[PDB]
Amino acid sequence: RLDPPEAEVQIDRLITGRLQSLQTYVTQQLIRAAEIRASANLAATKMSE
Amino acid sequence: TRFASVYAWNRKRISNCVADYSVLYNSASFSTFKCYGVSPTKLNDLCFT
Repeated sequence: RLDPPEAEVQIDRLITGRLQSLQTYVTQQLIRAAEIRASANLAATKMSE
Repeated sequence: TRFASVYAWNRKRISNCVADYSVLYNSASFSTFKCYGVSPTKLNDLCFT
């Protein structure tokens, strides 16, 4: 519907929004994945003893 | 030839056709040609409600 000189401020309003939605997911996954490694060691020392 | 005053402006209606704005984009005495919301060069590619 628009022209490349004009359809350039309506794409930068989408890119900066869609990019600050992946890093939040990655950060939360990183924080969560360090709680299973704290049980995979208890379950390993509960087997040798 | 006959035109009405601004205090009693009237409207019209346009129905199914195939109408081209290329002829409307020819040179004339139009002092102002300003459309905001749609590029004035891609107007001959889409169907309008």
